[PDB]
Amino acid sequence: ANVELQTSLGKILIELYTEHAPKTCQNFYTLAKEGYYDGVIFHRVIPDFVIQGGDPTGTGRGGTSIYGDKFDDEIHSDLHHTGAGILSMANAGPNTNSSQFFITLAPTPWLDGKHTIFGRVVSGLSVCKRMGLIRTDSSDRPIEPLKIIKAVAL
Amino acid sequence: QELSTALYSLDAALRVISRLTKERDEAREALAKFSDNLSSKRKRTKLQPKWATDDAVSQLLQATPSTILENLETESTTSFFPSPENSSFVLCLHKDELLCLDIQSEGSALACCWLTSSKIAVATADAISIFEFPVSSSGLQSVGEIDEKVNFLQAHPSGEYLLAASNEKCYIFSKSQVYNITVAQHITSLAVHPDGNLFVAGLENGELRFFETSSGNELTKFGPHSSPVKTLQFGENGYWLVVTTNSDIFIWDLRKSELVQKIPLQTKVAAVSLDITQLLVSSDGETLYVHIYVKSRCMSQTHVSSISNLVWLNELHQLLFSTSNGAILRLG
Amino acid sequence: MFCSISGETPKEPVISRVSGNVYEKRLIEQVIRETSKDPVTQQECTLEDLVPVKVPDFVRPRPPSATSLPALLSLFQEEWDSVALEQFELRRNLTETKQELSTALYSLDAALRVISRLTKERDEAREALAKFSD
Amino acid sequence: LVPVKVPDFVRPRPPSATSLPALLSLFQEEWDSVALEQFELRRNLTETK
Amino acid sequence: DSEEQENSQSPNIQPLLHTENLAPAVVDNVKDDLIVSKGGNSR
Amino acid sequence: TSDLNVPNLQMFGHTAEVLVARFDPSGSYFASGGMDRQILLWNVFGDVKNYGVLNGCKGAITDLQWSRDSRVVYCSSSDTHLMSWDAVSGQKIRKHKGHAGVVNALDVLKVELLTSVSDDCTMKVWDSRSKDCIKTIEEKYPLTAVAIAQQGTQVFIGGIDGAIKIWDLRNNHCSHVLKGHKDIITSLAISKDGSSLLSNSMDNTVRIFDVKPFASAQRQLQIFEGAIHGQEHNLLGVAWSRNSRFVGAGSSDKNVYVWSATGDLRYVLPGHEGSVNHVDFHPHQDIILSCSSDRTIFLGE
Amino acid sequence: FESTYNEEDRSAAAQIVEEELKRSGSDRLENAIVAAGKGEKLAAIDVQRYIQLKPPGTRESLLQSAVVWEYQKSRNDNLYLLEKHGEKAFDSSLEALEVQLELLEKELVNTKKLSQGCNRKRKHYQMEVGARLAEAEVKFGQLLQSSIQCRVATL
Amino acid sequence: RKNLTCYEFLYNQERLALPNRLEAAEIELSKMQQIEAYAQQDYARVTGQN
Repeated sequence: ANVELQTSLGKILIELYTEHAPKTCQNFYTLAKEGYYDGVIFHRVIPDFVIQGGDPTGTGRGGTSIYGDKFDDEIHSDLHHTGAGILSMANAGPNTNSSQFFITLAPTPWLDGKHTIFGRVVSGLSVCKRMGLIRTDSSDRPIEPLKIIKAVAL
Repeated sequence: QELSTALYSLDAALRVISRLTKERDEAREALAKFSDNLSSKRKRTKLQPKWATDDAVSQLLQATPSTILENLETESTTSFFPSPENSSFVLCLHKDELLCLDIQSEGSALACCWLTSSKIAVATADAISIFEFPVSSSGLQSVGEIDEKVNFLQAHPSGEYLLAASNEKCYIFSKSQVYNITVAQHITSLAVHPDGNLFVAGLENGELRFFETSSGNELTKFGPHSSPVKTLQFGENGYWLVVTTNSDIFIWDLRKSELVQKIPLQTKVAAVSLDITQLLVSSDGETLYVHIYVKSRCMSQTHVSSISNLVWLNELHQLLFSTSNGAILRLG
Repeated sequence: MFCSISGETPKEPVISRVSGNVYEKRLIEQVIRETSKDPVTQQECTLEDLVPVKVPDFVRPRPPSATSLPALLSLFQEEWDSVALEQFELRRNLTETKQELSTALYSLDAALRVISRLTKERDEAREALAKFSD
Repeated sequence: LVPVKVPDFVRPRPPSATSLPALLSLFQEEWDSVALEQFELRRNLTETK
Repeated sequence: DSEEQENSQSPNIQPLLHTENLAPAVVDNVKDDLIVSKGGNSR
Repeated sequence: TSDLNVPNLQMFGHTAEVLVARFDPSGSYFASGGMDRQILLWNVFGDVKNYGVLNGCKGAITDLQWSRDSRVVYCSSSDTHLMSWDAVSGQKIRKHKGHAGVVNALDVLKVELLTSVSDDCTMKVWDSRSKDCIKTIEEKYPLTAVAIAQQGTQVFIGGIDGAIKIWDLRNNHCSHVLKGHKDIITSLAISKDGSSLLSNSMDNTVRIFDVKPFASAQRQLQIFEGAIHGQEHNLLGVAWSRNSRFVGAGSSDKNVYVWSATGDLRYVLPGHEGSVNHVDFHPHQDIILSCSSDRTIFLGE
Repeated sequence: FESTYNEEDRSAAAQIVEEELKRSGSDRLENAIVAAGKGEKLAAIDVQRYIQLKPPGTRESLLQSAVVWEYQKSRNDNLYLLEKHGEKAFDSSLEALEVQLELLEKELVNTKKLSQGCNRKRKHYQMEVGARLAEAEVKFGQLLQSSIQCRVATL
Repeated sequence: RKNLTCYEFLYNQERLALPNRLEAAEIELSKMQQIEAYAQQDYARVTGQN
């Protein structure tokens, strides 16, 4: 399990924790295979908190997984947000994960509850460190479109 | 593609059937709880007034009074062939009430047949002897052959091919022999459909052996009855059938092969034989009742002493041709 | 890569006009010799209906042991047997599929008869319910 | 213009010398190889004669 | 003694005619609804 | 999901709050009126433009009713009058007088019979040519809304008491009340077939009752919450769909409410600038009409 | 279809169907010959005794030695010809293999997308019709109750 | 392609069949309305004394 993310700033390399959480990575793998992520904005960027993106509409809402609407997360104790670069998913309820995700930039020990952790960025961390310094309007949204050109799975 | 389409149509229709039966029975219970709180043919009126037309005792010998069959010629209803227990096939003419032909062979004859040429007839005996003995010649010309009693006799429309059934689950065809040892169920009732493409044969265990005449392979089993069913006979108009058992008279349909009419009688009362004119029907036994077949006790004649072994309908339906085991011949 | 008739790899593939499908010259020629038509479309076809197109050709890499020798005759017998066994499997598949189709069709016809009968019983039952209500 | 109608419905083969048209091509290749050898050696035979 | 082959295989993908659909049937409607609403903006 | 050129159409006009806007029975035309003492006629399909104005009314159009012929219009005015407007020519046909207060509601019959209530605690039935009230019913508290049965002998009048009165014109026996409400009944509407009544009341509950001679007690079918009424004591309308399976209502909380007649909320769509006086459904297609006290009327699906 | 059914209902309907069924009722000549032969496997046999290398004997030993020599020369030529180019042909075969693999998988995913779309349109249509008939039967039952209560109430 | 063609045929058959079910439901609905109309006319003849 390995996915290259040709983002607009640079190159993001991610390895998926299939051994830890298998269900939440299969959808990502087959989703990189289909590659409908082309031309998708990184709609949310909070300095030292997250970079969220992955919705076709670009309004910060929606995005369909292979299951179509939502699925059930799997969490276990040894998963933690102790570092800066953990690739996790996004949700808006008890079990409401959608196609979007984000990358951590700081230890967030308070966020390791209802929230699933499913990635660790092995290379391209510099890119996320600069994403933390992006022009942002009043809402946590970059002014210019922070698209992802294209993504291979490998 | 055709197989998958057919299979999926079966599944869809199966779901249709499932829901259909489900709330049908629901509504049946709902209603049950709701209501809690040829111009020449004789008419029904003339046939219902039938009574005794003749009193023949000289036709059958009184030394051994017993009969097991009665056959009438289609071309001449005056000729009657009651099977006698004196091991002699007696051919009698109603006009003269005399034994026109006597054929002598050691067992009581159980069945007889009559042709349409007024000359060809066959008979069956308990000695495993079936002979097509012409009445005009009064002698047996052919032999049909065992170690057990024969349970049914049949013949092809040509009149020479012969089929017989015995109680040992073996049947004799006059150029093949198909034997079924998986069931080994004895039979008591059988007849030949006038179409001749297929036939049915009731068995002792209640199942019905329905087989094609040309192929000679059983393709249907109807087992809703208990005890040996005495007889079964197909009609003539095509969609009238009749069955009887050792305690009711029931009517069937050839295409559906399902019950269409039931005449309930007491257990001790057992029918013997049935006659069809699909206009009118005749029955014999402990309780004699004749009912109209087309329109489903309408007739009650008790002039036949002893147990009536057979009943036949004569020409013009003015009177019947019934015989008994008391050496008596009463015409209805 | 595979001729649409036998699955063989056409070194000289062709495409038709009424129905463009990859086909091999010799087999369509023998079909024309048998019946001067295309069974794919049930239409008349001529020799010119195919157009010789350009292909890089399929390279044919040789097994570890294929250097003339009786290896070649053993392969002769083996492929004889293999295509013939394929033929047997496909013929018996014909027989099984047709008999199963006949059985399924009979069951489907009986299902149609019983759904009609049951529908009629529905009509009398519904009318009986409605007429009880008085 | 003719788009590609590759999918079809029939069962392909390996593209090698393991199919009978391909195998028969190798048959005739062996035959013409020994034939070419005979050609050259018969030229040499007539020159030597 | 029943015809298991004629029933299990018959209901193999017959249930899937109602099961496989429910996965992608909750995908197109969600995105279409969001696109229709948010294309009209918050107002 | 209809023949409209646009899914949503804003209608601009009038100089004050619009109080009523009713579809033609054919479903091809409709008119609107309000506090500007004017009636505007419209075209449902096409460019959706005005083809006539009905001037001459000396008061606010509290309510109006289309005629089955789709040729004459009856308007109720706040100035104790009831005018008959010829739609195709625009002249005064007749002016029915006799009330003693603001005429709140109006309804028409399948036979040329008009009915109305006013603050003088009276109900009057009018023939289309009699120019006088042929029958008059006197109550103790002012009446607010009427519904006439298409068959033509029962009339349902809702007023201050919070109980619907059913009056038989011929019988004059009134010992049958549809109790259940606790405040002012703003509007009443009869189902298309004539079996169910839609009631809206200031006690914040939109309820539905059955209209049959026989009942199994507790004639109340169901109630719907959410539709709230403001402090202006407006007369909020309710509507019956063409199939009579979707019931509609307007609320003073800037909400248009559509229910499935089974207690399940279906539409919650906002979009109004003020209290929405009237709501109606198209008798052929799935169009919904809105009419708010902000000089504007909304089109629907 | 939209419904909540147990498999026992399916088996009961199937048993009813079985009961009602019971109540109601080219090839060439060489290929045919070898087929009737090998229908019981009967693997055809041909001489592979060219490796036994028969010791000095009659002319058969000479024939085997000569044919083995010729086979060896042809084998030399073919294998050296194979190693003239190496495995470039094998690389091209694998590349064309992955090309066709991808071309197939593209149309496979297109087909499953189409099937899912047909499924969803079907499920939508069944949902709307089934809801309509559900309210229909509910109002039918209420109508039956109303009719019977009215009829008894008239008395 | 098997299940795609099967889905096509079943879609065609369902689009053909459902109108018949809807029409039968409407017909029985109309009859049940007629019978209830007669019932309520009878109760109305009762109601004339009210």
